[PDB]
Amino acid sequence: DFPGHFEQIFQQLNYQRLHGQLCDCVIVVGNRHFKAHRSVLAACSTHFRALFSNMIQLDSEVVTAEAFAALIDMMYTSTLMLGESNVMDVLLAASHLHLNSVVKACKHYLT
Amino acid sequence: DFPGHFEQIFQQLNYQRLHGQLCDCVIVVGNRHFKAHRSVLAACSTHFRALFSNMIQLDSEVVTAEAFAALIDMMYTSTLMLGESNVMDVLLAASHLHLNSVVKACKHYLT
Amino acid sequence: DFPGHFEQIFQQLNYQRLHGQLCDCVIVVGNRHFKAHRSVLAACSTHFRALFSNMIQLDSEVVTAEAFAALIDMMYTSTLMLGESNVMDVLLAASHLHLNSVVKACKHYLT
Amino acid sequence: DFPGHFEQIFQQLNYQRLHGQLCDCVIVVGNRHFKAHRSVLAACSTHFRALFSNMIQLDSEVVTAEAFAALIDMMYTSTLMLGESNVMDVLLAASHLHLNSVVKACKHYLT
Repeated sequence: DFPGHFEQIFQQLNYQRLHGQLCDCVIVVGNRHFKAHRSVLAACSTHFRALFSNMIQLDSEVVTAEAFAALIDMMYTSTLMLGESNVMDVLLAASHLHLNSVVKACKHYLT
Repeated sequence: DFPGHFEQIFQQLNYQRLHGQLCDCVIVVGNRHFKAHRSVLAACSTHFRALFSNMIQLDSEVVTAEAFAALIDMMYTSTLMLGESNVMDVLLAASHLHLNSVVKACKHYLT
Repeated sequence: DFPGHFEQIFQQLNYQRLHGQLCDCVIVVGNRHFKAHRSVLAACSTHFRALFSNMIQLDSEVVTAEAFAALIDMMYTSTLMLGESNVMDVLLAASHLHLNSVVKACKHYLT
Repeated sequence: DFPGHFEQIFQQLNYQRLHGQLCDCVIVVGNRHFKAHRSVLAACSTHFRALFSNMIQLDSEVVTAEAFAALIDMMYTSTLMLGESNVMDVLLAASHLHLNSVVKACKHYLT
């Protein structure tokens, strides 16, 4: 086994996302556009996987731009931090996108 | 202009659902099976529409059987009454299923 | 209550009907094929409920293609315009299909 | 922190790799075609990042089909096991693709 392999892969994927490198899709929330790779977005979110199987619009009231950005960062880094976004918005956005690990953790801390 | 036409249609669809008539799909939550029409579930929510486009297995932890039963009753009757359930579970299930009008109503009353 | 919910659902169903999405039956009138959902046709009238208890052929003399198109549009829109059809044709088609609200309106305006 | 998140993501990536879903490239080794995600091959290798800056032709004289299959399985599983190939074949293929963790493991065991 190669511990650390996946972390390096995700670090490179985060670089690519930040610089738009090899990104094959764009998600639009409100007036913000987020770059993403279909293979990761679909692998993490069942809903996105169903949608893919180039621009995807999300409801701007259910999923806010700040909660979305935080969820994407978590998606590629395993670290979820907010700022300009609260717990209720990240919880509902995670539910909307079927990010079950996030939904379970948020439910745990909210209760 | 034929007011009430949609009410009679939904009443008949609900009858069919209760008796398992003309039902082309089943949703399984935990160990409980809910019969449903593919076109109604797809019309009610973007997620079901995308998934359909016979048996669908839902995560029983995120969407409980009671919340699902309440949401399907609402979908076929327009009224969402609770029982063996509460606001937090009906809201989380509505979010999971993209029942945006339910999510908005629940956020309104929860806050 | 959720006013506008049913109108949005029917608008989406009409979209599907026009594009042939998630349609489980075809009605043939004369030399034209009209795609439709079994659950909606059955809900609108007991004639189809009995018939459905893939393709249904209607008599071309009793129900003309224009009257059928007008009524099928009504079924998903609540608006029934004669278009190229005569009132006698929409009357007879409505009677054959037991669309009693249409039959009543036609009788009202036969003079 | 969400332990196990990356493992589930890679499990889904490997599933779709085997089924060829949502994949944007094919690597050809000898006369065998291996479907892959450009974002993952590039993330794991500087060489692929340069190459992608649809179909990639590898030199069958150095990168054999067996070594390639083993290395792609490693990339999508974290566990590298020999198949029909021997250690030298895997080392040479890892070197060609700059999969440094494999090159180091191979040198360790060869020494």
